[PDB]
Amino acid sequence: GRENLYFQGMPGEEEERAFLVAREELASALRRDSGQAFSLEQLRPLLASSLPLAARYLQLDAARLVRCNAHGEPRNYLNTLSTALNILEKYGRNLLSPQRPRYWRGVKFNNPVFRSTVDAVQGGRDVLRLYGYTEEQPDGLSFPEGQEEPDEHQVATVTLEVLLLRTELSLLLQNTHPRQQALEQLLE
Amino acid sequence: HHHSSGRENLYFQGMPGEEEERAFLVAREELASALRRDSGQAFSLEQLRPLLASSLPLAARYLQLDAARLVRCNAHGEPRNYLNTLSTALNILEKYGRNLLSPQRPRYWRGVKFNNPVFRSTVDAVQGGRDVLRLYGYTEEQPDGLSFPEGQEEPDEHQVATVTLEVLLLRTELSLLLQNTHPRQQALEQLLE
Amino acid sequence: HHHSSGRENLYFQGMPGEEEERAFLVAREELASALRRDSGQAFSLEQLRPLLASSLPLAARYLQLDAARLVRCNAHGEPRNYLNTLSTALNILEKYGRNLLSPQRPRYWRGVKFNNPVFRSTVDAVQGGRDVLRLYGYTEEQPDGLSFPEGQEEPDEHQVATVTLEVLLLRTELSLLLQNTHPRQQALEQLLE
Amino acid sequence: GRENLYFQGMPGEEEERAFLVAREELASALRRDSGQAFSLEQLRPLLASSLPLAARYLQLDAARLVRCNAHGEPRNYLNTLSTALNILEKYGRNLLSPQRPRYWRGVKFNNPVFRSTVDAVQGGRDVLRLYGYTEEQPDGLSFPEGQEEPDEHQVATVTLEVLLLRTELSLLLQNTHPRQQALEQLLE
Amino acid sequence: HHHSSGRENLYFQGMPGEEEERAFLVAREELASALRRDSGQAFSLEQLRPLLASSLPLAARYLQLDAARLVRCNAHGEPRNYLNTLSTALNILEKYGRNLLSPQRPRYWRGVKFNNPVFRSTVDAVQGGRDVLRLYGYTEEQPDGLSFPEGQEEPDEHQVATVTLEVLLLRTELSLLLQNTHPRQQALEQLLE
Amino acid sequence: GRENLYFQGMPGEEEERAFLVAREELASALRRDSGQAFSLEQLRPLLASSLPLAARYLQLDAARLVRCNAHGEPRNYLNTLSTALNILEKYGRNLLSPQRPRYWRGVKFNNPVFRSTVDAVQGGRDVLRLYGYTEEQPDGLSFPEGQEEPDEHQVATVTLEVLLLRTELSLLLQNTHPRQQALEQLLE
Amino acid sequence: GRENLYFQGMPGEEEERAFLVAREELASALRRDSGQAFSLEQLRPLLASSLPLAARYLQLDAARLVRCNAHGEPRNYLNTLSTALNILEKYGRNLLSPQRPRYWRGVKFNNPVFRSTVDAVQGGRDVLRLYGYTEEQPDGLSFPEGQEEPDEHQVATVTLEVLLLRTELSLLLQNTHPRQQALEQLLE
Amino acid sequence: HHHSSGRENLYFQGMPGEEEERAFLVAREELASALRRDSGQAFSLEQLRPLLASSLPLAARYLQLDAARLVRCNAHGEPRNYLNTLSTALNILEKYGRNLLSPQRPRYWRGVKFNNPVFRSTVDAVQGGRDVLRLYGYTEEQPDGLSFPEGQEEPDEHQVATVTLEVLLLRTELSLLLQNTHPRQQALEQLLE
Repeated sequence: GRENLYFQGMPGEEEERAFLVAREELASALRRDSGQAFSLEQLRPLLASSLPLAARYLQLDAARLVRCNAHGEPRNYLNTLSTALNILEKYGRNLLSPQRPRYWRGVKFNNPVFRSTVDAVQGGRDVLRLYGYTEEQPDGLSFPEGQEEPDEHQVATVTLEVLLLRTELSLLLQNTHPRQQALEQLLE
Repeated sequence: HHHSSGRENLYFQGMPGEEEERAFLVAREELASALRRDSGQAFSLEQLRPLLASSLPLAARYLQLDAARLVRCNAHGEPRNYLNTLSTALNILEKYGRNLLSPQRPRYWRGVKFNNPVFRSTVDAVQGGRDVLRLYGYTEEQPDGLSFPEGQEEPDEHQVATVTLEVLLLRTELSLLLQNTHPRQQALEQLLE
Repeated sequence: HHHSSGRENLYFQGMPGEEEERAFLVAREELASALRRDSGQAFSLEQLRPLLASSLPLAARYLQLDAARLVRCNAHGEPRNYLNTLSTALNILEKYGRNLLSPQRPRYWRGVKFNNPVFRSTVDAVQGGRDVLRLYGYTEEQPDGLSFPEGQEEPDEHQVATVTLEVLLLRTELSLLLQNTHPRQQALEQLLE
Repeated sequence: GRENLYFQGMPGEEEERAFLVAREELASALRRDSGQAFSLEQLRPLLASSLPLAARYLQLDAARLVRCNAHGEPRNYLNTLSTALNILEKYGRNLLSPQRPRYWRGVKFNNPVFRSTVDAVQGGRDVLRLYGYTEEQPDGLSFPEGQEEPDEHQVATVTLEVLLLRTELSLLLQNTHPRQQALEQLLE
Repeated sequence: HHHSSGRENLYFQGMPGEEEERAFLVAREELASALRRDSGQAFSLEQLRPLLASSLPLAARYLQLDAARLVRCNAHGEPRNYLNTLSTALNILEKYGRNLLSPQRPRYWRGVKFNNPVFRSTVDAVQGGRDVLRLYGYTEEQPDGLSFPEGQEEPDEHQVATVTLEVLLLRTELSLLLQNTHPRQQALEQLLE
Repeated sequence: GRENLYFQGMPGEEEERAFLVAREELASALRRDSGQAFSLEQLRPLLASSLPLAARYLQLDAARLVRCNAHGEPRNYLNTLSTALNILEKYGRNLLSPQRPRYWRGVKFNNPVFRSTVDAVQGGRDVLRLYGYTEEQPDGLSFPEGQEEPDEHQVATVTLEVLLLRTELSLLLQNTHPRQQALEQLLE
Repeated sequence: GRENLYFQGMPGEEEERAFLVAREELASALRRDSGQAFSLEQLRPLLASSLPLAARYLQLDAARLVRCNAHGEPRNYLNTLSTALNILEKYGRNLLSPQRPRYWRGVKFNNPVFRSTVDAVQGGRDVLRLYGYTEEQPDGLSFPEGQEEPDEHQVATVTLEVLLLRTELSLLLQNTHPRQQALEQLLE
Repeated sequence: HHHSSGRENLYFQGMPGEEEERAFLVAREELASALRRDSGQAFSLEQLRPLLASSLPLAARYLQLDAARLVRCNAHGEPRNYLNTLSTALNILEKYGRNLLSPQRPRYWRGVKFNNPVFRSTVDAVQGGRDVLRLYGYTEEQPDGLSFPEGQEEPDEHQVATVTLEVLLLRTELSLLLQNTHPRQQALEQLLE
């Protein structure tokens, strides 16, 4: 689309450029409209990529999220982990809203949605840290006092990766994922 | 493929053993936020009734507005009458609140004059009317009227939205009483003490 | 200077001794009407929770949809799993409903084919899935699939809105169960009988 | 406005033409947007008129509504009667909506809003009759079976007169009505 | 990656040796179509000037409206005056046209009464005023006024848009004359014969 | 409307308060939407006022505009003067636009619309001065270099008075003005 | 998207179903908004398909359009043929507009855009025939008198195929087409 | 009851003996302003043709863009071809301009890289392509590409709108040439010198 007019050519790395450009395109679309839904076809460059997990998820520790939460059958762990990711995706999008939630600056561990979704997976809390919720309280997790606003680029990057990971996990539950062994790439 | 988990609901602390209260407070913020998005936002009965029908104490429902005093001290004659007198005041007080949230505030938003004819006949017709203006930010009292502090450039959006919501809720309550359709059989008595 | 008295609330009969039920039914119509105004209308948790949190019997909450059967007969393994399996089906069933309310219906709206890959893996994955399609109007069964009667030019808007609302409510319920935030501690058990 | 370009001249009846034209203008504005609010200045030709009550309210039996419900002080009767009129105005506007209420065809006497507002005044039920709710049941009042739609001109006329009467009653409670003895014109 | 080739421009026949005329006629249809899309559409000077600045004969520019007669027969006194008198009439005649294109026509759109005070003082103040109404469809003459044929359910959209456009163009012309900014030095004379 | 909730009461000056409040209301409506049209009924408090010309036009020297340009019959002078006012009203409204004309800072005497409309009346140039075009060049008239923006309240006040004066002059041409001798009030 | 919920499964023909479903999806999107632009990623199922030309273009005689107009180098013929297709695409879209061009019923051979674009390629006229312009005049080509409206499904099918063919021809000029020898598939 | 007198037309100096030029310049500003209001604004043939059909010299029509050089220096082979090659470049150059007017600029708007694949194949395919980027503000040349000055926080809206308009006009011209519908019989030759 647009970002493609500005990203540097990458001779001999055409598949990686295509990835990097798409990522940036969708990051910008989230910043323009945080409530926006993306189609499978819009995500395709990011889903079909042969690139390794370490290079597709730059912020999000996807390896530790799946490996540390593969309890029982894939059908079990997968449902739990995508319920957490769904909630996490909302935390990210909400931070890019033109009118953020009044109490956007803090998440509380005792919060009823949080306690049973995000906090049901190891690595969940870390993801909020990636959004900017970097300060520890006994009560929960918060943005630094002096930070007046979210880093919208950081938020969009993480939000995109969260939604991407969830999408991947959904196509596996469907038995519909492009990469033939995408679970084995994530689990080992 | 999304979970049903609200929006403000994600940030408000848990309140174990107080789930109806928490649900009320979260619904309350969403309506306050909606007024901040659009100062002219109208709310339907179905959006307000779940807030009004909760069994909570009055002190739990009305955090800024002193609803007890507004009802009790103006309970002159029959409810058929003073509820209308009060509704009229509350109605005008809501406009004062919404106007402060408007993208283009009234030129003269900084002050309210006691000899203003609408104010005189509606809001100043009831005890507590001035206090509500105070809650919006009209805290500096001249003999001429009430005004915002000279130094303060803007109203406090959150505070104003809050007070405006509560003004609106209570007027809804009085209005349901007038229609004998308030969901709580004892709603008036609770307001009188 | 208006009274707070709803809209559909003005036409529904009184129900003395059944005020919570009546309030639920009125809130239910408004959401159904909203889907008819806009087939893509999203509803917030605060709009749906007051419908879900009522103590009413299941037969009082679900007038068209057979929610008991949908939950009970597909309760295979652990709720963590079959609630997701059911949610996935309900989600797709909601799209079928909304699509029938769309100002431009899918070209092929008149029929659903059993070998359709989305249908096969989602809706046909659960008992009761076909019955729901039947409720939308897909009442004529070929061996190929289900379809609307040849003679019938349009879907029944009210019926479709109704069923789509209920499909949506139940999926909200399952979703609140998955999040351990359903307002009723016994909500699952009620659905299982 | 617009209707003024079409209404016939009325030599020697300039004040009555002005009334008739305004009425029609506002009737049309209700038909275009049934949820629309009118300002005191928009209603002025209809409020300031010296014309007699019989000629300002053509459908609405305003005389019988005020005279039959003047219980106690004006402050009392006036509040009750304007609460009824407020509800009646909603019944009218709702019938001119682009998506009418599902059960628009019938009003039920046991309806909780109806029972304590409209049915609190003698003449209340008649007003619904003027909207088209002409068929009697023990249960309530209904549009004839064969009538597929409201008469939008009849509905707008009555809706306007209802709102006009209520507005008048409001300016008296305010002690703000243009005609010096508008209550005496209505009560005798 | 699209070619710049207009829209109505794709359907109008070629006119070799008459390219400026054809371009005028195509621009004319687009503005007529725009009035049909939105009866309140305002047009800027830049949209109208290219139509007015063409060297075409008057009979080539005004296909329905008899602009010659409107200017010539009402040329009483000085242009400073009668151009205003004419503009006032044309202005009202444009409202009559636009109103017939409105999604909700004036209740009384079917007839115009000669004793109507606006009509009397504006449109009936000039020769040709009635003829223009005739062009819109008010073809049946009573002694009371002019009206559409009883049988005819709707105005002719295309005809009305056409006439309304021309009424508008000419009033633009008179207005440019009043401002000494008409692009043609001889524009008045052309209208007088 | 809204401004009425804030303007001070004026015991014994009810007709002047009504004027002052309406003026302010319409000034604000111009600032919200500079392209907005006003109805005769919206202008009525400002047209029907018995208040003297000196108190109805506070910025605009209406006396000098009409008296100095009454050439020939009223029909003549009136048409010329309302053509000037129409153009002047555009200069005012344009300054309250959310995207002002690129060259809003300067008006040029040789400008073709200006030369034959505004500059056809004595007092025309002064009106632009009232909008903020206070600096003299041989070429035209300009806003001071250091002034980054129009005084939107000054602009709205003058714009309103311009439109009001033009409206008055239009109702006289119509023989339709509320005050029986409004021309004599303006001309002497 | 939506149409995918209704199209019949096609065991052993997954690549053809994917094509057929996408086609129908985009046909519907054209019918909803005839002025709408499609992205390369939206067209991908239709561009990347290994399916034969005869099965990708069902109405549009793509074979005869390219083979009969390969004059000179590909760079030449390709530019000419995509200029024709661009114009043809407008004729199709215009027929699906909510307010069709006034003279939509007829195309004239002497029309200046037509004469030098569409009529510059053999097969051009046939494409209009596919839109419904089936009746021959010496003057041009027209819809049958009795046909009150376009067949919006026929129009959308042809419009889509036109835009698809043009898109293909554009990616060849770019040297960017997915199929390695897409010109050889079209030319022989 | 308004006069037809434009908007930008009220501020531009008079130009006696140069009325067609002045009218062109005023129409030009309005389209530039329209791009500033909405960076995605599409313009119809009828809005652009009156600018293109004027007899003015090329130096009078193209104030920023060096249209002569763009056409002349890339006139390789036949117009059927190089006009397409040029149109493709101009098309991409217009996106670069509009993107700088967007309410949310591309994250990487500050720089254009010469090895960028779209740039390489389209804009860098023609002499003058880089100069146009320079006109938008990409004035600092690295070996990597072109970029805005580090210090400059925003593009120059007016300049960018101007250049983008001209890029658009010329591409319209080339497009009319390709369709043999340019209003001036000699339009190509004028561009070649």
